[PDB]
Order: sequence, then structure tokens, then C-alpha cells
Amino acid sequence: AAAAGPQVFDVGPRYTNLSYIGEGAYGMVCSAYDNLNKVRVAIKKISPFEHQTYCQRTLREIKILLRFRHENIIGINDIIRAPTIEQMKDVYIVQDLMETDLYKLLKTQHLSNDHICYFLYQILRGLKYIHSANVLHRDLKPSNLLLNTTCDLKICDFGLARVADPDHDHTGFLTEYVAARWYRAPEIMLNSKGYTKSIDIWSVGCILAEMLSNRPIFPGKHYLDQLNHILGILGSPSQEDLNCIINLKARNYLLSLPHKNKVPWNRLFPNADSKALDLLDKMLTFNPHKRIEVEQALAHPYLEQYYDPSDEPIAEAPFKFDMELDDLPKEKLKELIFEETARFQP
Ligand SMILES: Nc1ncnc2c1ncn2[C@@H]1O[C@H](COP(=O)(O)OP(=O)(O)NP(=O)(O)O)[C@@H](O)[C@H]1O
Repeated sequence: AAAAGPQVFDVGPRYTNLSYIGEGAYGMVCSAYDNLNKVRVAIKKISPFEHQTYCQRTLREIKILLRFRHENIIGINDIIRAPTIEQMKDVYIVQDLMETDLYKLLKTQHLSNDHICYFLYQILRGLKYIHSANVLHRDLKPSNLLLNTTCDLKICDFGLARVADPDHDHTGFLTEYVAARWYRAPEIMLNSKGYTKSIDIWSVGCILAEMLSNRPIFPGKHYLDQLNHILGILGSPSQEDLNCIINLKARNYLLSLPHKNKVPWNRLFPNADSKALDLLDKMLTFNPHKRIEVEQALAHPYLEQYYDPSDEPIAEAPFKFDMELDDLPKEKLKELIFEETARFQP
């Protein structure tokens, strides 16, 4: 069994010349030579079968990634697992080798306006497909956007993705939530379970702002300090936007806050393309119902060098019902993963 930072990384003979490229909360990621396609590739060792939570996110991500075929969404090339449920402890996901991600890029590289444009175009082109599948990503952030040496951008990490369910979105004030704090839409803290498409556009808008300045625009240290950062810049919600918040705890919190005027994007980003700041504004709308949708973003003048709706495909087979996973035992979930991975077995 090949070892890597000697654990087991048993991608047997087909995949060789392993090297560490990070880890996580499910397993470890490696580069590796594919002795069949003569090309380096990424491999994610996932060991989730101990905890029902890990099995859900793994089942979720594999189902979605197998259903999705799109240039700007990471593909699965292969899955390595034991031929039997009893022998299967780990699963290995084989994926196109991507040389970096937007997080790693933003810490060290200044982006030209052409790069920011093209990156944002590819993010929304990928998100248009995702949203057309009635899926919500719900964890869009720079580390979840992978790049190769020719700046092709692929969206990954569908662990927290749900089927859109806007009828059942409403919830109380300060409702708990799992996805990256800095990219969380204001309604998440206020009255939203994160079950409508507009939560992804908010995250994309945060990513645009980050690409313009190499800093996260809303670096809140905790849950309510996230809301303080957003209104620190958008200013106080209008009566109209408050009118939409019917839940009295959320409403009275927002009423309790001192008046703050809108801080206009040009003073935050004086070097930015004005068309970029215009699109940023529509993406970072306090009111989810007023927030630009993915197809309108793609049609924005900022993206006109790329905009081609004939070349921005939608999904053939959208998810038409929620994935009823929430309290299935981690034993049924291993079975479902076994079954979802069968097509890659010889
Ligand atoms: N296809 C890939 N090509 C190259 N590097 C990758 C690829 N997928 C992940 N990585 C890198 O491997 C490391 C592990 O991160 P990553 O796997 O993205 O996060 P995780 O917390 O393990 N789970 P997830 O976000 O769902 O993918 C990071 O440095 C990633 O950028």
C-alpha cells in the first residue's frame, strides 16, 4: 500500500508519484501520475463512514458531481473503492489536477482587470448551470474556486449544497448555519435558512469585492459581527427592505442600530472598472428579492466581452426533489455511496 506523509493512500498501481497538496476534515488530497492517461491528477482520500454528517456531505457531493457536466465545475474522472461494502473504509475521488485556487492566488497575486472579468465570467457561467439544476452551492468562497496555469476556473466543494426550496426558506433570528461566515448573505443572520438562489449571488459579490482589493470585504469575527460589517458598508436598510422582514426579533435588532449612510463602492475601490462596481452593487443588495440573478449578472456590461447565452449551458436533468438524507443511518449512507460509486468498478 503506497503511503503519503506515512497514512495509507492506496490508489494502487494506476496512480503513482504521490505528493501532499493539503488535507481537511474528511481526508487528505494528493497530486499523482495517472499511468493510463499520462497526466498528473488530484486525488481526495475521503474517510467519512464513522460519522453520519461526513457520509451525508460525501453522498451529496458525489451525486451532484456525477450529474453535472460543465467546463467551470470540477468533474470526477474516477473513484477508487473496495469492491465490497465490508472492505470499503476509504473512497478516493480522481479529479483534473488544478495548479491553485482563488484563495492561494489572492494572498500573493495582484489580478489585472482582464483576469477579474474572466474569473467572474467563469464563476457565473458555472453558477448559471448549478442554479439551472435547481441546486444551491451555499459555500462559494475563493478556496472553492480552482484554477489551472491557463486561468480555467472550476467550482468545487458541493458538500453543503441543497435543492432550492424557497417556499421553506423562512426561519427565526440568529438561526445556526455551517457555511463560510465572510460570504454569508445578511438574510442568513436575519430570517433565511439559505434555501433560495440569491444566497449564492451574495457570495459571488463578496468574491468580486475580494478580487478587486485582495482582502475579504466583510471580515466578521463572529455571527452578529458579520451583519455589522455588511451594514457598515451598505448603510442602514431602507423602510422598504425592513418591510420585507416580518420576524420581529430580526426587525427590532435592525431598528436598534445607529443610522449609517451607504458607503459608495468607488471610495472602497478607486482603481476598479466602474462597470465592475455597478455589478458589485447589484450582487451585494441587502434585499434578496432585489438582488441580481445569475443570468442578469452574465448580461451586465462588465462581462460583455464574454457574454454568450448560447455558450452558457443549463443542466439537462435538474434535481426536482430534496435529497432525503437528514436522518438516514451512516450504514444506509455507506450503502448509498457504495451504489453511487459502482460505475467506476471494472
Ligand atoms: N482538483 C484539485 N486539483 C488540485 N488541488 C486540489 C484539487 N481539489 C482540492 N485541491 C487542494 O487540496 C487541498 C485540500 O483542500 P480541499 O480538498 O479543496 O478542501 P477540503 O477541506 O479537503 N474539502 P473540499 O472543499 O470539499 O474540497 C487544498 O489546498 C486544495 O486547493
